[PDB]
Order: sequence, then structure tokens, then C-alpha cells
Amino acid sequence: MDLLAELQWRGLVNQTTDEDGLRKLLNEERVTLYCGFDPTADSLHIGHLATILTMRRFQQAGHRPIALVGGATGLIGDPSGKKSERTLNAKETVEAWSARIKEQLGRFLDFEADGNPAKIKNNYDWIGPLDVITFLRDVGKHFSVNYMMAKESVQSRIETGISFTEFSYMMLQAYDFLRLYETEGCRLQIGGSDQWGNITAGLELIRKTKGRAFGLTIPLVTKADGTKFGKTESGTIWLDKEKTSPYEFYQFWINTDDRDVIRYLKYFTFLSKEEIEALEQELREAPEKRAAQKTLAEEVTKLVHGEEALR
Amino acid sequence: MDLLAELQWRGLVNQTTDEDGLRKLLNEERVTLYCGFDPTADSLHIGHLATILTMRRFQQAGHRPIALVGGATGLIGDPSGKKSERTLNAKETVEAWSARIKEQLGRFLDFEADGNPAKIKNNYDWIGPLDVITFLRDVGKHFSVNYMMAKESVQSRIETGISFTEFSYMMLQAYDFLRLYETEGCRLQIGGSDQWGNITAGLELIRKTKGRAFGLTIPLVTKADGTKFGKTESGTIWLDKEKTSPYEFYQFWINTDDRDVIRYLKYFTFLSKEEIEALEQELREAPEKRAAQKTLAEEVTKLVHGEEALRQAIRYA
Ligand SMILES: N[C@@H](Cc1ccc(O)cc1)C(=O)O
Ligand SMILES: N[C@@H](Cc1ccc(O)cc1)C(=O)O
Repeated sequence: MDLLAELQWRGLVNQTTDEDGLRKLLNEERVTLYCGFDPTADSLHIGHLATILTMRRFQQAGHRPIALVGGATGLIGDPSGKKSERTLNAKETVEAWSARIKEQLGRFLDFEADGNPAKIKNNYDWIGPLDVITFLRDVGKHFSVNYMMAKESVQSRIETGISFTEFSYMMLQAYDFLRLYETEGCRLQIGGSDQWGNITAGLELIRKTKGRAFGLTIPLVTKADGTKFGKTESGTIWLDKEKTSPYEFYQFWINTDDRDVIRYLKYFTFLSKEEIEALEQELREAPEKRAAQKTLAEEVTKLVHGEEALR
Repeated sequence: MDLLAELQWRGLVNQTTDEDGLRKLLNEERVTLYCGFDPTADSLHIGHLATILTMRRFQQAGHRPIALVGGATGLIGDPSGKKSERTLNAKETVEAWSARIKEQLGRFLDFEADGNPAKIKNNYDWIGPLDVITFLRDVGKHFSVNYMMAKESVQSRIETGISFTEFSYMMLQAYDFLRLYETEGCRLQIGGSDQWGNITAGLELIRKTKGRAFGLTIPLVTKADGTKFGKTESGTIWLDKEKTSPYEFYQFWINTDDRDVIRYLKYFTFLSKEEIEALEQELREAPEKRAAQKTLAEEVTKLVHGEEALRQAIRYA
């Protein structure tokens, strides 16, 4: 309501399944939400921040976040937002990564709060042991191939080609949505824009199987200059302080372009509406000063690296 | 070689991937083949005979038949030859059906032979335990959505609607082919016409997985009147002498359409060209003796039920 509006003011809402319905749920109850992360590398990078930070905004508003590490789905591969078929990673490799990603995630959430402690989950737990028979009958039966073919992630690759492995991926994330709803009271799933189709599939699964849940997507981070975000010439800014140092990390933020800066304060910091506007005024009135950028860099660096790393 | 030539002669060959290549293995080796049967009911019916009597003709030629009972594919359902989506049977049921279907295959094959005893298998054994992830990584990666989409069982239902469940069936029958190939030297798979799609998917798996194997299908059983083969007023003709009695059974056969009779002698009996021809002359030459239909009925009744039963059916009839 006020959280949804704020998110909205912050430009963190791309699409929602039912705005009026979610907003009433948010204002009424303590909502249990989830967002999943597939280990595709040994580190999360700045492109995952928006989604994590948003999970934390919800925790600050009193909701209960569940970050999910795709220990199983990571072995399959999401065609979502990918232009070509991907090579399969080794279980041993995906396993190692999971562990690393599980650690990063945990820096952003509160596992001790009362009322809404966070949780970190790995879908390997419930998919790892799923046999083919049960999957096909219990999940598979509820989806038509048509339904499936019309999803962007598949519709996008039909000229290129897609494997049955990657085409099936959405049933898996559909299943995670259903499990978490069943065991955890989860009624909201968040994700990046390309996740829309996987999100609406999970929802269709609960609906055909039960009879009460929502989806919301976060817009991709944009560069006013029309460039690509997190794209340096030292490559990727990782949240792994040994791949990308605090220095390096902090320097990245400080060099944020004036045209981008405020948008970035809104997406990435926990500053108030009122605080951000000040900064806006100061950029107008005294940009040589570069106050907005300096705040951004300290705020983000603290969040990702801690106060010590800030020093 | 000769077995092909005679299958061909009996009109039992509808399609084969590589005749030339197959005729060569048959003539050159003792081929291990398989045919699958899904328990969609407690008993097999006469729609099942052509494939079962063919397995038997192979075994007679000296190859080794493997009949697989669809312990696990029976729980998924094959869209092939079905114009709509089926209801999922329940495990306990399907399993009840498999035990029963396992006993009927057993009478058409020789487990005793020298060189090629028949074997009966149940795919629940390798699929019951398969996990989603191995399934999807190890099998799935090999198949494009395009390849699956061009199948007739799918193309045919894109209108009426097909679940991902029935969509995926072909991966399981393709996996059976591979499994048998690896563990039993199975190089040939047969089935009725509608299995053509499922048979070729099996060979793609193997080819994409190994780098050797064949498929053959038998034509669908027809009636010169264009009505449905094996459909009574009573329903279906079962192979279970407790669903359909020997008498009921026998009667079904003596009653074949004159037009249908020689064709059926070819598909359903172990008589010779020579003999078949005879009965054919008899029928042009004296069709009221109903010569043909009698042999047929006697022949199929003995195969399915034994002479004691034939004795009896001949009696109360
Ligand atoms: N598929 C998503 C992550 C994800 C994994 C599992 C889930 O249940 C939900 C989301 C991605 O590729 O980023
Ligand atoms: N699908 C076949 C039976 C079958 C099952 C498993 C196989 O591996 C092969 C064939 C049918 O419906 O008759």
C-alpha cells in the first residue's frame, strides 16, 4: 500500500499479478515472500542487488523473506533471458557455488528478527529426491504444451532451438512456488523481469492444484546513457570481496554518472524519500560537489561489505 | 532375409527404418528384440495379438523376444493413437494390471528354448527409481522441442490439447530402447503403426548417446467394411478366458467377414503360404462351407486358450 507505492516511487515494480489484491495483503497481513537465485558462478554480482535489496525492503516493512538457492534448478538451466542453449554445469561445481551464494545472501537478511526472521532454502531438498513418475503426474498433468510454448522464454528460442531440459525448467520453478506455498505460507514471489513467465507458471500450478498468491517483477537496471549496468572494463563488479575489492567496488559507485545517480539512490539505498530529494536539490545546485554519488558509494558499500570495509 | 520376406508376405511389415540393414542382421545374427505393452486394463485384447504373434514368429526364426510390461509408462499414458487426454490410472491398479498382463504374454512365448528363451521385463525397474534431474540432464538434453513437436501423437492433439505429462511419454519409451540396448543387446524394437513416432525417438536417443539399431511396425488390423476391428456389441474380445469365454472367443472368429478371412489367416496363424493359399482356393471355389473361418477360429482358439477349450467351444456352440 505504502510499501507498494514506495517501491513504485522507487521504480522497483515492472509488473504485478493483481496490484489491488497484493496491496491489501501487504497492509493487512505479514506476508511470506520468496525470490530464487541460481548458482551460475561462484559469486553474485551487482545485477542481483536490486532483487536482494528489495527482499530486504519487504523485511523492513515486516514481511518474511525466504531467499532460495537453486541447488537443483542450477543443474537444468533457465532459458529465461538467455539467447542460446546453455552447457550443463557439473553437480560438484553447482554444489560448491551454492555454498558461496548461500553466504552472500545471508548478508542482506535478518535471521534473528522476531515475527519475521529470514530463511535461506535450497530447492535440492525437494527436487533432488523427486522421481520422474511423480513429477510428470503431479506437476506435469496441470500444464498444456500450448500454455508452455507461448511463454517468452520458449517463444524466444524456437528459431534457435531449445532442449526439452530447458523447456521443462519452468515446471521446476513452478514446483518451488507450490512447495513454499504449502510448507511456508508463501503467497508472493519476486524476481527480475525475465522471470514473469516462470512466476505466472508457479501461480497457475497452485491454482489448478489448490484454489491465493501473487507475483511481482523488478525492472532491469538502466543506464541513462543507454549503456549496460555493472559493465566496467575491469569486467563484472562481484559482491565477492576477493574478486572485486571494496576499493574497486566503492570506486564504481562514486563514478556514477550524474544523470544516473538519483535513480540509483532510489533502487539501491534505504534512504528516505525526503533524504533522496535533498540530494537531488544538491545535484542541481552543486554537482561539482558530487554529494549524491558519495552517499551512494558509502551506502551500498556498507550494505554489501560492512562498516569496516567502508573504512 | 526370409523372415522379413514372409512378414512382408503376411502383410505384417508396415514400416522399417532400414530394411536392407535389418534383413542383414537377421540373416547374420540372432537378434534380441522387444515390444512394449502398457497395462491400461486387466487383460490384453485381440488388438494385441498381431504384435505378440509377430514376436513369436521372430522367436521361431531363432531371435530372442523381450516383451516389456509398461509398469511405469502405464502410469504416464501414451498419447499415440488416442484422440484425447486420458485420466491417470492409480499405481496399485496399474500394478494389479501388470501382474495379470505378465501372465498372458507368457503363454505366447517360449522361456524354455535353446539359444533364445523369451524374457518378460517391467520398465518400473529402471524408471521407478529415475530422478527428475538425471532424467532431464541425461535424456532430455538430447531432444529438441522441435523434434517432439513434429511427432504425430503431438501434431494430432495440438488442437485438442496435450499435457506436458503425455507430451513427455516418448522420452520414457525412448529410454526403454536405450536401456535394453545397453543391458541386453536389443537392436530391434517392434510395435503397431502408431508406435512409429516413439520407436524413432528411441533410435535418436541411442544415436545421440552412443553413435546399430532398428525399428519395424506392423500395420493396424482392418475390416474390409471399414468398421472397427475387435469391437463386439458386448464390447471388446479379451484374451482373458474370464472376460471373454472360449466359446465367445471362437464365435468371434468363425464369424469373420469373407473379405477379412484370408488376411486374418496371414496375421493370426502359423499356417503356411501353401496352406493359406489352399483355403483361399476353397473360398473362391466353395464359400458356403465356410472352410476358412473354421481353421482361423480353430487356430486362434488353440493358440490363445489350448485344445481343451477349443474342444468345449466347439461343443456348446
Ligand atoms: N530461474 C531464476 C532463479 C530461480 C530459481 C528457482 C526458483 O524457484 C525461482 C527462481 C533465474 O534463472 O534467475
Ligand atoms: N507405448 C506402447 C507400449 C510401450 C511401452 C514401453 C516401451 O518401451 C515400448 C512400448 C503402447 O501404448 O502400446
